[PDB]
Amino acid sequence: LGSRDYKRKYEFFRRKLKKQNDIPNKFEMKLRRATVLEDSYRRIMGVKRADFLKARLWIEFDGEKGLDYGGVAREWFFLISKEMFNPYYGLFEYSATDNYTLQINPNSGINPDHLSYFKFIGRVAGMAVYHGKLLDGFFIRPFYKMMLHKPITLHDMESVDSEYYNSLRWILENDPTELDLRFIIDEELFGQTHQHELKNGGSEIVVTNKNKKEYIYLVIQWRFVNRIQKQMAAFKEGFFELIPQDLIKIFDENELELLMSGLGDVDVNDWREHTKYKNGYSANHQVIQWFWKAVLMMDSEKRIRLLQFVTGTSRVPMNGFAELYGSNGPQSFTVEQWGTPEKLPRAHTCFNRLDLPPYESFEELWDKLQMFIENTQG
Repeated sequence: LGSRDYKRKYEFFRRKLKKQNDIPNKFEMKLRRATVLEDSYRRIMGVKRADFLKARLWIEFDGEKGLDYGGVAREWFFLISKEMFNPYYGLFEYSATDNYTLQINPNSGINPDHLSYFKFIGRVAGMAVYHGKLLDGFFIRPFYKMMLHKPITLHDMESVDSEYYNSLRWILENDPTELDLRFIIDEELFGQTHQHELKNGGSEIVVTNKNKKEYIYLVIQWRFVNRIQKQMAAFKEGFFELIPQDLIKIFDENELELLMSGLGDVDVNDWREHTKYKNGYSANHQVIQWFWKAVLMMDSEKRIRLLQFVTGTSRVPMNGFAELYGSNGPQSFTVEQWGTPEKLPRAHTCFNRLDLPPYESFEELWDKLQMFIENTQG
């Protein structure tokens, strides 16, 4: 009973929600479909005080009247999602792993008003979660982490830059001494020569086992959180104008994606037949049987969470698991035999692959599996 429950977190969220003051009866917006994006923007960004946006949504597409408020609302959220999350506009780009999932584009600053647009996006997302509606957008895991104001760590780089991720993993596990590495970008490792110092005089100082974490931190800051800082802060600003920051920290990153993008169920047999196996794992192998038994018995949220750990997101592409993409090119969902039983299973999002040991019992496999889907670090 000391274990996390998503539905409980959700209803608690709801009860804590709807504590507010001086909200009018409704929020009026008249839009034309083709023009929706630029139509919504100046409307929503045009409010005197953000609280108005919390009122029941009254939306009318192209002057159409009388329709069910829920229908027109969810339709609008869908359309406007389709518009915002298109990389065409230059605001967002695709993750290293895998494809459809989005991360912010560091070059979004090309359009000088980009920050305003990010703030707008935050606002409408806030409306989506506030009114209990659904965003069709899906984001890189560190996005959700940054929303919760949580520390960004090496593994989080996995879905940002593959090269950076692998490089920094190697520099983590292996001793940098023999490579004469300094506190500056290394084109040998990172494939780009702009090379500039992370710390003053950095070129002269040598990275060691001692200076490891400092260097990694600086690199992570400069590559990701620094250039993305303004955009993300605008998003969080617009979003927190609706949903309280202290409030949502109830959720971890996965459950948060489940909050914004919603959670559906997942076709099991589909996922099963489209699953590929490695290192001598038959579908008839005992450990595999047990695995799918476990996946079958666990609820929706747990399955989706496992998906989030393996694929890198909660979204299964429409029309099956066969269309599943990862890293560079299309990759099915794969399970590989690795390591000894006392070790926990690991995951690789680039390959959409789950490595698990030959557990000798279904009980053991179960316990280890949930211990994997429930992330408690050590």
